[PDB]
Amino acid sequence: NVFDFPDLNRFLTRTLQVLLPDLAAKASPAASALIRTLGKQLNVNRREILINNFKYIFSHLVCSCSKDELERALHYLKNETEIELGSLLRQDFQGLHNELLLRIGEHYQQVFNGLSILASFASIISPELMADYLQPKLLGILAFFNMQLLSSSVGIEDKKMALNSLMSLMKLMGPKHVSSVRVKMMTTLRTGLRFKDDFPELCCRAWDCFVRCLDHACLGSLLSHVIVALLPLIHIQPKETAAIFHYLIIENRDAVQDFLHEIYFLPD
Repeated sequence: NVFDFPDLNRFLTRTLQVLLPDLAAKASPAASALIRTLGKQLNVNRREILINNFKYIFSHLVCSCSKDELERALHYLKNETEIELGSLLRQDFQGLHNELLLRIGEHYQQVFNGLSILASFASIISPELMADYLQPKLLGILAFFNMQLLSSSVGIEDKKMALNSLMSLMKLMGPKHVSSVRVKMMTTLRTGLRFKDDFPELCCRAWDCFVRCLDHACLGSLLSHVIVALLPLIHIQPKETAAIFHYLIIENRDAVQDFLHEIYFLPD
């Protein structure tokens, strides 16, 4: 009522997406009773609601919890859902990894541990091994990030967090994975530009990564759209856009032999 949600059950619908993770983080018998109460109010079973919100549940768990408490809550949730937690996580093949890569910008190391537990159940802390275990999901993960940037349900602060997470993810992917996913990465960076009305330098750093950290050879087939998109960012502010353009032009000039002349649109 203080928030004036349309329906109290709609307020519960919105709030649960984050409350269920904290309810599991408490892992108390009172928490189980409260989950049953919510399922009654939402007219759903206490076992299925947990399996459904397990994405955000495990996400917040790996985001903030202790390993012993993590295992405690895992066993508690398995018993409450009446199914093996490993099987549920298997049923959550990509949705969980999505939220993990969304929370990486907040807790790099915590989500590194979570992905290590993501890979242990998927069958592991080496960064290259982690990237290779995540290299398959990339396109789908990029699509999830893009949809998150697109959704009106998430705030602009959540969008900035997702952008930072995407920056860290592009850093972790390495030049091979980045070069492989360049097209979808460029689509998602265009989405970031579409949202860059308020977080300009954030998207600018994202582009600095997608340019400098990106492959050095195959720059120009993509440098076309890179300049086309960065055109709006320069007008907002030129501080880092100038350095981005310099790295694109000056540094990779030899590998920008023809694509340089191909790009005749340039601001002042």
